[PDB]
Amino acid sequence: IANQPVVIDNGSGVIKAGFAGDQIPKYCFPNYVGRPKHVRVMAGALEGDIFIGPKAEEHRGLLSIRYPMEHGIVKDWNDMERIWQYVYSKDQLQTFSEEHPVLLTEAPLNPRKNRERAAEVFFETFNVPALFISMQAVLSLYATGRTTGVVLDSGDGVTHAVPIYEGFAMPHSIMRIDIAGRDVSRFLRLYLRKEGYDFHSSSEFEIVKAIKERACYLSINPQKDETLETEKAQYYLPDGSTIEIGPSRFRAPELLFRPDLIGEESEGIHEVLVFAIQKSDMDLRRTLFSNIVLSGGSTLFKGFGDRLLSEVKKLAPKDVKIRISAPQERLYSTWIGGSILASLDTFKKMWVSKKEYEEDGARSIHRKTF
Amino acid sequence: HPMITNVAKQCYERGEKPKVTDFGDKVEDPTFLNQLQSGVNRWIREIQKVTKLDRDPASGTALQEISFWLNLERALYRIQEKRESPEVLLTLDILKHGKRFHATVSFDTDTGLKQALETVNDYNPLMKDFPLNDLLSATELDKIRQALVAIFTHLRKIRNTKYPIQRALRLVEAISRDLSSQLLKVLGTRKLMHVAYEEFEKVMVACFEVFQTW
Amino acid sequence: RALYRIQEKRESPEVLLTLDILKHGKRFHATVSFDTDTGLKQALETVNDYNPLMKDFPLNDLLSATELDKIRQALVAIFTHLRKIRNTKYPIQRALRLVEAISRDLSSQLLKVLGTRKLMHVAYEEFEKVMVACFEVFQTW
Ligand SMILES: Nc1ncnc2c1ncn2[C@@H]1O[C@H](COP(=O)(O)OP(=O)(O)O)[C@@H](O)[C@H]1O
Ligand SMILES: [Mg+2]
Repeated sequence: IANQPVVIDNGSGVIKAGFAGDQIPKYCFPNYVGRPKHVRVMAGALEGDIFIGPKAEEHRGLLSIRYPMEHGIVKDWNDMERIWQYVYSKDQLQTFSEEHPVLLTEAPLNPRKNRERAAEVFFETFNVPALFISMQAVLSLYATGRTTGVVLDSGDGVTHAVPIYEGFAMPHSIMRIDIAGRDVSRFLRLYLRKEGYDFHSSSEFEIVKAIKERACYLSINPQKDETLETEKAQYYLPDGSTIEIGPSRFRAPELLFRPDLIGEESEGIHEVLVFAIQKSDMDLRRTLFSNIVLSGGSTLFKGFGDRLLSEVKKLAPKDVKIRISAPQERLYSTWIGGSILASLDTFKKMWVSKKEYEEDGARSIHRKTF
Repeated sequence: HPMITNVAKQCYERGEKPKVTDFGDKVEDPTFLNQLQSGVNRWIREIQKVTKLDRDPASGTALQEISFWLNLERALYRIQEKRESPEVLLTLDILKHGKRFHATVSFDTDTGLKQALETVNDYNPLMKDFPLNDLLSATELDKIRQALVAIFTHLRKIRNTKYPIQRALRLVEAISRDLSSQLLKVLGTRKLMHVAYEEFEKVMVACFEVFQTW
Repeated sequence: RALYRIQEKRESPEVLLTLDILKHGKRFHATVSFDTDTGLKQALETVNDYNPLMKDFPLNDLLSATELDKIRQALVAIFTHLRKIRNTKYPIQRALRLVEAISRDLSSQLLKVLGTRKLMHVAYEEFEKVMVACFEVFQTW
């Protein structure tokens, strides 16, 4: 027995937290730690060397930004502990961690040590009554309400196509690549450098991320738009200066469909989806093609749906209906799924209890997650 | 919860029943709902402290067992009354409003109050008219035999009462212990030394008639 | 609690109006000193950081224990609660001094219970039972 479970979808880009049963995640904030890089000289300056959440965004020019997660894998565990502490602070969730079961999310095919260390942190440092490390794609499909389909979740750190049959994620058909929104923004930074506009600072990488979110689109025909004269839309920087983007506007999100633009010999996002579908059973391929669900932030590019549909039709067999679903709540689909799962009474039978972790350890999460 | 108590006081002063809407935006406050749910968890713990009670049938006399079961029924009905009170129902309704269904479903089922009430009511026919008061008050061998026959005539009603066979057997052992104590006390007062042998034969005839009835 | 009371007083309209009036008169000495030299922010941070360890300490169970098994269980609870120090930023030397103090309380409680036991008066087997219970308490420690 414990309080209402707390859902924490910890992405590489932004963490989304709330209590189970809420319609949307009420507590969303970027997943980075900001530390001041300048010299504090006077009394009355900003307090604390660690800035997380909207306090980091308000003073963004003052801070060096560090991302703990990279490609869905926690690289700095002290920063991850700080961020999860902030999730429980008086600014977010206003509650003690010793009272609420947690439903953490983890991207598929992650390292085992990542899940083990996450459970160790959540059971030792935060002393949670219970824990359940879920997978993002199956939760997104639960949020959509369907039971069978393919979830092509493309987040900040990792993109992956996961087919689910009657609620069970087929584990031998999961396709994953590490090219995601952060890679697209790094590519955009490189192209802006090739256009004369140079950004170095970790705080200016957030300006590059904003440029990606604001003025970038996917052209239906890359070669046709490539040869034509560009329009050079102008973007207003935070300081008031302007920059003319031009060809970098559409070649930056092209990285999702062509990783070879950065020398990676990995599949494209359309190839990820189609190979996940074609690696599954021959009986399920028709219903998997007829049920494709987009998710994550990187699926919000202008013209993403039409471009992916064209690519999948190019790769898919003929006489097979293709229906890519792009719900409005793509950013919070996986969190809404975690909230739906945690509301059920069956979730009581799913979590690893605190005593179970105390007596077993990593094996408890290893059997219970799978 | 103090806030629920204050709102109940306010709505009773107006001569109206309480409602979820009387709290307004406080129903959407996550901290308030978390406090209510923690209180409901505490209530579940306290109710489980009572509904999980049991007593070893070997230890203590049969009167102790019957008193324990009757008091268990008396406390379970009191808890059932307290669960239906306006304050508890209002707390549950508020928690249901915020989609905190875990607390409400647990309070319905996890308490075990329904199972405990069903079992204690199933035990009711045996404890309702258990006639050991006559035996414990009996001071003559004829009255002891009559009380024993009544005790077993009442134990005849165990067919339509759920009871463990081993527990009923230990209860019969307790009845035997009480019979032994009563016979010892009665025969102690007879002062066998100050009376003749024919009355001794009568007394032992009555005692062994009681034993054959047993 | 006292620091929370002081903070609540600081946010009251009277204090804010006084500081605003002093700012409008360019009397920045008092306002800057009030903002910085109080130490209220650092004290609030420290006590709030320490609160999880101090919140609901089970020391009373050790102080109210009158039997050796109860003392052992209270010690288990006390050390399980002291394991919460990781979440805080409590000084470790201060934690060791707190452990010293908990040892002092354990010694006092054991002395009280053994004084009620009257060890030398009772038979030897009862003495051995009390001794093995006490040494189980020490092994638990
Ligand atoms: N409207 C948008 N257009 C393009 N990219 C976006 C948009 N909104 C968010 N993003 C990108 O999506 C990423 C966040 O996606 P999200 O689903 O939060 O990932 P995660 O699963 O790691 O939480 C960010 O890196 C951001 O660059
Ligand atoms: Mg995600």
